[PDB]
Amino acid sequence: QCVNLTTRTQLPPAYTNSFTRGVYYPDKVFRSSVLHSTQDLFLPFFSNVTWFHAIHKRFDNPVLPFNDGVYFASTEKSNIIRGWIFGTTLDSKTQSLLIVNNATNVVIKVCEFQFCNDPFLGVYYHKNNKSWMESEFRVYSSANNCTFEYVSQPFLMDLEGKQGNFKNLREFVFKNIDGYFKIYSKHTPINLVRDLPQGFSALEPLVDLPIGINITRFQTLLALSSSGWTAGAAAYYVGYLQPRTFLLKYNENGTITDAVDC
Amino acid sequence: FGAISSVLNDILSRLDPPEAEVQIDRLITGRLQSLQTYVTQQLIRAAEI
Amino acid sequence: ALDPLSETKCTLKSFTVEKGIYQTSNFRVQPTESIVRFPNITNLCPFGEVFNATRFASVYAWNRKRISNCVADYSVLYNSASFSTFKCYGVSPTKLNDLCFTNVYADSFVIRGDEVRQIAPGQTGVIADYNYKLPDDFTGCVIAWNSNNLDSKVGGNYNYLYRLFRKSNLKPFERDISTEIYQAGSTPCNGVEGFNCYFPLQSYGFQPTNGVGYQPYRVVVLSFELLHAPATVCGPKKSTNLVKNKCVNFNFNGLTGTGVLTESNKKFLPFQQFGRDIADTTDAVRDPQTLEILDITPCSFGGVSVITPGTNTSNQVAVLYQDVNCTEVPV
Amino acid sequence: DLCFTNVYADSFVIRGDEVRQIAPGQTGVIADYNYKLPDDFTGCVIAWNSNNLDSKVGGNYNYLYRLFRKSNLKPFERDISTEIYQAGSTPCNGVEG
Repeated sequence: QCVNLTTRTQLPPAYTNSFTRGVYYPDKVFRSSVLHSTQDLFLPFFSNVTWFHAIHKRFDNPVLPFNDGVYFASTEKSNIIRGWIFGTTLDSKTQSLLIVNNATNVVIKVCEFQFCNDPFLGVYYHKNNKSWMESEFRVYSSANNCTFEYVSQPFLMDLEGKQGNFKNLREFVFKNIDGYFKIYSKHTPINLVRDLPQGFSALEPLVDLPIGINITRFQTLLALSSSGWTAGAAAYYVGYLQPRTFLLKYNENGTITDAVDC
Repeated sequence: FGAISSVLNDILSRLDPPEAEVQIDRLITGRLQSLQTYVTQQLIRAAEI
Repeated sequence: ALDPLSETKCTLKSFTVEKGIYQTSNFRVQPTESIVRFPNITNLCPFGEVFNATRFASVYAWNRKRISNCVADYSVLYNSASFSTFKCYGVSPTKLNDLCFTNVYADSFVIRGDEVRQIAPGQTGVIADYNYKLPDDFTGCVIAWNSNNLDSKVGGNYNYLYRLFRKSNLKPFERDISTEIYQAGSTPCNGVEGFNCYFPLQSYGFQPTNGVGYQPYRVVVLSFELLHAPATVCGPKKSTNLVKNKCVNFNFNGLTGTGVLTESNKKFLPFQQFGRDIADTTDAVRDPQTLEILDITPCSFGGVSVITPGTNTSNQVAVLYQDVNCTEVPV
Repeated sequence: DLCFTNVYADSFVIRGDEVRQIAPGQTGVIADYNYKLPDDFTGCVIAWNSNNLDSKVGGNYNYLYRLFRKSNLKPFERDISTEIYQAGSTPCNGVEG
């Protein structure tokens, strides 16, 4: 079961300036207080990123292409984004990948699905016991063939919270080279209204996984009866990567402190 | 220098003694040329000093 | 090589050498022993669930199971002579514990004792063309052991049965689950029973009182494939004990070299494994088993200066070891 | 037009399918167990089938080749030893096991 929620306010997309964002560690070599030049795919400084948000009237989960790795930043409260879709054609014609950062587990797989037009999850709002219980899991229509699945330790994370300033600045960047998928991540306690901030920070490597498939497009997952809804306030930004050359400054403690676009 | 890798060992640890000498030849040619360029530079500046 | 004076004579290509100082014989501490290190990589592949499983299915319904993302120890199955045969086809059997794959597929079933030779690739027969076929350039291994005391009864276990009637020969790794009553003749047929219309599945006489060749044999087929995808199960990363403070030669996670190992206090980032120089030489390695910082230094070297007077005057010579505190002179 | 100290004529009979392993620097069971040629080689290789000469329908089973060895062999080394090779980690004695 999966239905199409339509009741929204209609708005055009927006752009934002990615000032100095989208740097990471491309390797595992340690340096201390070293200036070193490297050539690789990055976000060039002072480019434009696409800005999307979910408010109250906005419930925006489009389909976006994944080429050369993409940059995904989110300023959020109460963890509204939960999942991620990847695939060439996303509809059992080519094998495709799923991420769910569930309230209990984290569910990680590559299989052969037929995802819906608007997959989403729906958590109920204050259903007489003051606790938001998750009830709706509307992702796929089937699961035909599978090659890799993984589920980790179950854990606990909140499904409730209302703040006017988004606290979670979750930066992610995803790459796929020769079947190895690299996810670099960062969480930041942020105090900002509706913008992406100014600053410099690299991203540690979080996930490296050898699948070996082709990906063209992606989509994320947002949290919420089947008509009429209330989605928590959140905002996110989407950017692309290009081949460039950079310079990296390593400090005494061994951390990237600055980079220079060439 | 157009050879397979910059480690002597990795060429030795992956290829055959009927094969690897071509790579080693490339390595010693490039490094030897750089060294001879260096001694030219230093000897000219020595004349200057 | 008799004395340093002869070394100077032999490198200046003369028999008399005039008074002065000469630079000859760069030396080195000559590394003494081997070492290999690999992580505490104990996460094994389930060989016991595909070999020491309590029951296999029959040959018409051969069990296929894929193994990936673990450590495979083929040796404990290789050295065991408890199995009736081990016929590997694409790989030399000693290379199995040094070469490795990107996928594992295992097909376990039970066949007759005399039918164990049709499992060879490209062959013909009842099993080889009616039940399970191997391709002409098959990559894998076929492992068989008798299990007459495991799943054979004196009454006759007729639940193990094979395929006797089949319309066409099978492509490799195909499964014929159909029980359609085959028309071995040209006459049309229907119903449950008819003339020249045999049920395709025909029973084995697995009893322990039958002779050799008529006993149940558990047979498993490994159909791994090579050099086409990123390797997912490898297994054999053998490491020996850790030594320090001597010139050795090492293998740390495929990184081979020679030198001396020292405790260091550099602050590696937890994902960082190497630490290199301003001009890019590896001198900082995190030990794969227990995470600790190892400074790598190439053990000492230096040229030898020879001071001589005139050979016309004397043959008594002196040796300068340069840039070396002579605490370790002899090598 | 050339003159030599002496020449070696080395003769045998093999299966045809393995003929490619005769070049110096090659590998494989023939090249690595029973016959090995050094890589400084200066001579020629010559092959012809003798299918109508020796190949009998009953089977020419005096044609043995060495299929196991503990180690590789030197160039221009010839082995005749019929001691039993052990493959598994189990040591063996006597003749068969």
